[PDB]
Amino acid sequence: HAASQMAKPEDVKRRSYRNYGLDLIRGKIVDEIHAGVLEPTISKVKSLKSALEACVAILRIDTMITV
Amino acid sequence: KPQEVRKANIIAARSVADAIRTSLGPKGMDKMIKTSRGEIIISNDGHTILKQMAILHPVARMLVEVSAAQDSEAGDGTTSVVILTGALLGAAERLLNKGIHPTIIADSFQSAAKRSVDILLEMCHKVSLSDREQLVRAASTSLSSKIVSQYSSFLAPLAVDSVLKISDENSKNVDLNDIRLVKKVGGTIDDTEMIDGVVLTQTAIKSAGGPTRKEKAKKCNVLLIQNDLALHFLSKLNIMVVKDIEREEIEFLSKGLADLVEEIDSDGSKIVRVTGIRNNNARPTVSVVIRGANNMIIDETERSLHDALCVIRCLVKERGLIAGGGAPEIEISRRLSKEARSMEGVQAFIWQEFASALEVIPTTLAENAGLNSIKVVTELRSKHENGELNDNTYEEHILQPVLVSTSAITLASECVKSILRIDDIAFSR
Amino acid sequence: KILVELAQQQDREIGDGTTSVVIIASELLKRANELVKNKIHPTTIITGFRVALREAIRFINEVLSTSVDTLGKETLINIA
Repeated sequence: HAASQMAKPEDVKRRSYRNYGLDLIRGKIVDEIHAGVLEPTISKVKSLKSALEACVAILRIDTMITV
Repeated sequence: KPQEVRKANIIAARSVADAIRTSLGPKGMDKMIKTSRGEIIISNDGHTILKQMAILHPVARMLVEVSAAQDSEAGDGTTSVVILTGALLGAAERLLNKGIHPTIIADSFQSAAKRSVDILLEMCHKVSLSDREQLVRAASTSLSSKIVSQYSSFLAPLAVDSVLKISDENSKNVDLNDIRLVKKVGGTIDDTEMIDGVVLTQTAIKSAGGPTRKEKAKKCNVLLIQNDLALHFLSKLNIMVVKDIEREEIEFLSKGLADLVEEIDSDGSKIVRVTGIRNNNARPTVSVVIRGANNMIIDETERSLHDALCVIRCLVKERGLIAGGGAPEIEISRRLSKEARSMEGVQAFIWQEFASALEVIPTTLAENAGLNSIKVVTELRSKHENGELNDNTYEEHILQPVLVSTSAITLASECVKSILRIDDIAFSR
Repeated sequence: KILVELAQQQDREIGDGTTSVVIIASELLKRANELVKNKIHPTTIITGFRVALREAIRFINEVLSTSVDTLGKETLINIA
């Protein structure tokens, strides 16, 4: 992914490709689009946004009062 | 050791102020409190923290009474008044080591509080209630702390037009308890009816025979009840009956309280409105009606519009407005530091410590916002020397009423006084 | 108990990815506690996440694409 974003803004590429995934069944690095693993955008956006919502409320507690 | 018993209460009081200090501002740190009954509540409001904290310390409970009067009078600053109270207690710790009796410490706070008000009014811009353009933008900024934003534009003239009718002139204290926020299920935020006469909490009779509407009603046309046969008896006499009146509204209706009495239901409400009381002794009590679909709508809206009425209440009792964010507290500490040489004796040293105790409020605002503590405070004394009230919060639409800053210092002078005046405590029953 | 309501929030709507949300929120708390020795203010940590969260969605929206590679390649074949 390092060399994939170097030529990305230049709008020109030769051996640089994006969307490199991880295939644990065959133990090799292949694109998840052709591998058959696809997920919707709504599931990923709401999962990342809600993950930070619960993390803020934890860091804001400096005191625990229990009777 | 009569003084050592009081010093133990001062240290316990400073620990409570330091806990609330982290909760100041919208970026402050929340506090988790677990009640003995099992209820788990959390929030940054200092009034709700001290209410459910169940403090068993006798002196520390004074902050609860001050926070209750802070919301009842000014309506804002319940968190900042606790920090200002703990600042005078921390400065008084070094005063006891020098052999200073708390009477001089308490008496000097009366002259320091009255002097701080006169200095604050010199830099404050006096405003009048006849200008409706200033009151709209004043209440709209208080609604920016809630989820409702685009729908808050129509809520600004609702609170402004209600106070101006009952403001008149030289009204002094204006009780907001007479203004009731009606929360009903259904509707939207943009749908609101003022109904300046009065608004009840209950519906009408859904049975047969009830007129539900009457013209020129008080020969009793309409009655209130705190049998099915009694409804049929009064139906022939053309007498409207409204039962199931809440006990909490009994004292409310005895204060504010007809040309026309009708029942208008937008959606599902089935509410009766009254207009044109025209009573000589009784004034024009207005009850605000709030409509919403979900329960979280009318709830968060209730606390948002209540704080907006408190800001307007401050302008009615005391005219003028200042910029918030600890801006005036910096210049007050600068003027009192130079004027401290005009005094003589032990009281002269108190003016120097009183100026340093006022800088804790702007310092906490810079700490809870992530900015450097000491670095931002140094920039306040630098910019406020050449300019006056120019730092820019006016462009950011941050306006704090002058009565909040005045009541915060006034209530702190009486709160710290009631502390140091207690030299001992014993079991009394 | 905050993670309990967080797990039920994803199940009542998306119903998938609840395990990945807990792991992300767990690592953020471990790295935030290490910044205490660095004198890092927690609000700056919170503000740094809110600013990066809105900018990360814009970067994700740039690489999003609909169903493609229908001619010359195969996509939905390897799913089944």
